[PDB]
This record gives sequence, structure tokens and C-alpha cells, in this order.
Amino acid sequence: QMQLVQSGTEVKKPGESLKISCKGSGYGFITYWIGWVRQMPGKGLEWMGIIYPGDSETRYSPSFQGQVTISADKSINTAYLQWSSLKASDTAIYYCAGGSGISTPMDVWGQGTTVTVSSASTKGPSVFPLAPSSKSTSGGTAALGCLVKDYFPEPVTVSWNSGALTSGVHTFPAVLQSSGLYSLSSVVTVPSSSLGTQTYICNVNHKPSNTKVDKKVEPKSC
Amino acid sequence: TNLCPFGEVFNATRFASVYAWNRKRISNCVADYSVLYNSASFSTFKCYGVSPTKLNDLCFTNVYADSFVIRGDEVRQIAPGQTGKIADYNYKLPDDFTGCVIAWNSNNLDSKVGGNYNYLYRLFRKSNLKPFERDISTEIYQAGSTPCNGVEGFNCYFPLQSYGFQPTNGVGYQPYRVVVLSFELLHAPATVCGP
Amino acid sequence: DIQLTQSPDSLAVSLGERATINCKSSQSVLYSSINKNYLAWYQQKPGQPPKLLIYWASTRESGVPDRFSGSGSGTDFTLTISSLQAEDVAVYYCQQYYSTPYTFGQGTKVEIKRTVAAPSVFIFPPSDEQLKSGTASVVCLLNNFYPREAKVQWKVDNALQSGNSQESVTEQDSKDSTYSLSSTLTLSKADYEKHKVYACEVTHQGLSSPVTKSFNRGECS
Ligand SMILES: *[C@@H]1O[C@H](CO)[C@@H](O)[C@H](O)[C@H]1NC(C)=O
Repeated sequence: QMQLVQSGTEVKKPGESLKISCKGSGYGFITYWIGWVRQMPGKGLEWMGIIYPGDSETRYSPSFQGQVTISADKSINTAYLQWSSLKASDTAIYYCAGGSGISTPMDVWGQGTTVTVSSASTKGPSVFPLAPSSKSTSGGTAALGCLVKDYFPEPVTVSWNSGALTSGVHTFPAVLQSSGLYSLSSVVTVPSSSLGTQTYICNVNHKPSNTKVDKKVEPKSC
Repeated sequence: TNLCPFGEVFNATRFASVYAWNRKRISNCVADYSVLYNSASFSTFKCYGVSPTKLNDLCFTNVYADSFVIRGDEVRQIAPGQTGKIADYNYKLPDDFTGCVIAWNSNNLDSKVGGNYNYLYRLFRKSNLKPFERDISTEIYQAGSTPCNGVEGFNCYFPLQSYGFQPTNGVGYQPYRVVVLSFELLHAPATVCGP
Repeated sequence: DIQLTQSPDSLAVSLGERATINCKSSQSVLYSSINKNYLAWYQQKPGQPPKLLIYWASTRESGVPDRFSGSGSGTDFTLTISSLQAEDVAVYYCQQYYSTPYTFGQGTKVEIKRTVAAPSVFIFPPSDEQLKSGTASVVCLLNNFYPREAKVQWKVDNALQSGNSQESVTEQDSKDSTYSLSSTLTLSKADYEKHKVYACEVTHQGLSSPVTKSFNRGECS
């Protein structure tokens, strides 16, 4: 049994070229045909094309003919998918799948290559405290959290109390604001009695911008 | 319950010509097919109908192993829907092909120093071959309007050509040994499975 | 070339119950030689790559648990999960490999069905830190509800807001099979300081009447 491994995450501007790769490790590779699948954010799977490494037989889908270029390199067991001029609408995740024949199901899949095309530039996030309400059910539970706003690109990692607090935590999917920057919110529900006895801190890490921020969330003085 | 004779076909001492391609009918055997994936000796390994990796868990009625020798430029033509001298006149494959195509270079074997002309191929024929057809007709091809009464000459050509297999030819003009596996299954008893 | 259409788009079944997904083809996919239809069923979980479950429309990949089964012929195919488990919440696709170009189905989202659960509604005002920047984000949280359908309506001094709110929803919590929604209302600091009452009105099946959570600008809330 063999496996596939694709290149790393890509973040490009509109108009730049790009060429992502997909290398297969293991014995029995001579038989595998390698295809490319595109998955747009929240959308379904789209079959782009297929190639054979041994003789570089390349078959495109009608939707991607002349839009992309599929190539291969049998000396290193690596298939390639490239764009000449990237468009903002090309932002998606591209999997490479492998079938041991041409009319054969895709048995082996890669991990996926996330490609983001946007005119936005790299910017670190701003973390704002979603402070818990003072007027809350004192016998029940209260809610607080952090607002990770105006960052680019994806992703950001959000933990609570340096990983100590995990139960009852909901880190929401980011939204793409009209300004081209992302916005995300993480919340946690805790017993209201613990609002004055336990210190709550959210940890935000944005590796693309190399920005780490710890924000202490506490009930407003008022 | 016996071992499969697949080793005879691939490791055969001599290989047949294109037009007179050999065909080994295999039955009552058990083959693992793993020796075919793992061997890096094959320069081309194109299965079409079935995933070869998940084959030793299946069973078929009859598996046919065709074998011959072609030129490097011709290796692409052993495939469904292909068009060319080899695909139309020597060996044609059906569009619904359920099998596999294996090819490996053999310039070190099928090449005399001055040229091994013993490998032939049909370059002349007035109708394209039907799938899995085998033609040995030596009848003189009639290219012109005047009939050829068994005598060749102008517009009267011998229908077979010789491969000039010198070891100094480019990779395009070098002898490649080709095996073609075909798997068929009717509602008859299947007699060739794997482990 | 060949077209594939799935049904339904979304499907919710309780734990241990049966899940049925249909896939109809615009062309017969049956390799005449061996009598095996070239239809495949894939499973894709959030963040995961797709995973092959069934090939030839009835034969199952190794390791696939005994609860997945494929059936059908001609242009009608079915995927059936006998005892639906929590780890099976995913999107399922059907794909043909008769002839290039390959084509996938539209996809079926499969979630767990549970009892109706009302949401815990909270509302957060913008921090003074954010007000120093120039904008203001008012956040409304709908925690641990089911089903996923929910309507959030923003009100600024009892005036309905539309076109300035973005919301996102978490994946189904594997523990309680509930969703959580976060809606953000964005407006300039100038527009923010002009009004007093900011409210979030939630309409959900588990709520007999709409639930409103509000606050007054400046007051301790
Ligand atoms: C053919 O001979 C080689 C060399 O010994 C051996 O490795 C292989 O198993 C034999 N059979 C086949 C089918 O290649």
C-alpha cells in the first residue's frame, strides 16, 4: 500500500503563477493514475483532470480545459497542477487522488493543498474581549469569549487558558469580511459563580503574520 | 490449487511479432499479481478495466495474456480507441477493454549488432482490424488500380515490413516487449482467482 | 457528459437508525464485459480528504465497517447505513468512472437527529478597545441548539437591521449533537454612539415565542 503527499498551503495575489505538486511514496506506483479534484469553500467536489506518470497521458475536464495545466515527473513520482495567471475565484482546496487504473475508483487520496488568492496583504489579528454580562442567571451559566478580527490570511489557532480550558468551548468558523480580512469569534460557557474566582485568557496564534496574542477576559468594571 | 503459469509469458525466451501475436489462455490457476506491481522493470503499466491492486481478492472465468514486440513509438497505440499502423493493422483493442497493458524495453535482447530484422509488422491492409483480430495473410496488397496476381512490384506491395532493431537506434526505435492481460467473466464457472 | 444527481441534499437520522442516499445517473454505467457498474461512494468529514467507501456500487473497500452497503443498477443506485453512529456524520458523494470526464454527485450532508433543543442566547457589546479603532462589532451567540435552522434579527433602537450582519455555525458537536451560531453586527463608531438599545432577537423551533437579549449603550449590562 502506497500514499500521496501534496505541497504546502499557498497564498498568492491575483495574477501570479502557481504550480502545486503531489508525490506518491510506496511500491506499486507504476500503475496509479493521478487525478486532481477542486473543492471550493463550502462547495462540492469538482474533477479537474487526470494524468498518467509513465507516458504523461493527460485528460482534462471540459470545465478546466485550457484553464489549468496538468504535468508529471516519473523520475520522482510527482504529479503537478499549475495555473498561469491566478484569479480570485481560484481560492479553494485542491486534492490529488490516485486510482491504480484509468477506469478505476480513486483509492488513495492526498491531504489537500489550500490555495488562497486575494488582493489582501498579510495582517495580524486584533483580539477583543466578549465580556460576560453582569446581569445573568446567578444559578445557571454565563458566557464569554474573544473576537479575532481583521486578520489575513487563514488560519488562526485559539485556545483557552493555555489549553487548560477545553470543555464547553466553541471556536466558530471564520467569515470573510468585505474588506478582504477575516473575522473569527471563540466563546466558552462557564458557571457564573466562577466569574469572579477563575481568570479566563484566550490565546490567539496567527503563524502567517507571526503574531501571538493573549487576551484576559473579565467582567467589565462599570 | 496450482501455481499460475504467468511466469512463462513475461519471462519467455522468445517473443512473437506484432501481426502474429501470441495468446496464452489461463485457467485453473491462482495468481497474486503482486510481482507485477512491485517490479520496476516495466516502463509502462496501464490497467484499464479494473484496479490491479484489488485483483487477488477477485476471480474471473478466463484471463488471456497476449504477447508480442513492437517499437517504442508504437507503445502508445496498445490502448482502446487508438489509431495508427499498429492499432489498425496489427493489434486493435476494444473500447470497453477490461484488462491491462504492460510494456518493458528489450533493446539488450531483441537487437542484432547489424540489425535484427526478424520482427515484422503489417503496414498494408485495406480494412482496419476488428478488436482482438489476428491476421497472417501474406496476400500481396493492391495499392494501384491494376490487379496484382500474386506478383509484387509497382503498386503491388508485400504487406509486411521489418523492424530494423539496431542497438544504436534511439529509444523511439527500440524493441519493447508487450504483454496484454484480458479478463473475461460470463455466468460460467470462474476458475482463476487469487489468494 | 454523464450527469449524477443525489437525493436528498441534507438528511438527519437518529442514532442507530438507517440512512438512505440515492444517486440517479443520466446514462447507464455498466461495463458490458464483466457486468460491474462503475459507480463509487465516497465519504468526506469536515477538514478531512474524501475517503472511498464503496466501488462497483456494491463492493466495499477494505476496513469499511459492516454498516455501509451499496445497491442499485442501471441508472439508480443507493447507499445505505444500517446503524448510524456519531462518527458517520459527514458528506457523502457518488461518482461515476465509466468514461472521462469523471463526475461527482452533488453531495448529501448527513447529521444526527436528536430532540429539539432551544438555544442559550447571549449578547456582547463592543469593547472600548475596539471603539478606539473606529468600528464596533456587536456579537450574538446561540449556544447548543438543534435543529440547525435559526433566525437572528438585529434591532438598533427597535429598528430592524439588514445587510450588516455576518454569521457562522459550528459543526455538529459530537457529544450532544447540537449546533452553535455566532452572528456579528458591524457598524461604525459614529453610528454606534447615536443609539442606545441594541438587541438580538432569536427565532427557533424550540422557542414557543421569539427570545430577545438586549443591552443599553453605556449602562452596566
Ligand atoms: C521473471 O524473472 C524474474 C527474474 O528472476 C523474477 O524476479 C520474476 O519473478 C519472474 N516472473 C515474472 C512474472 O516476472
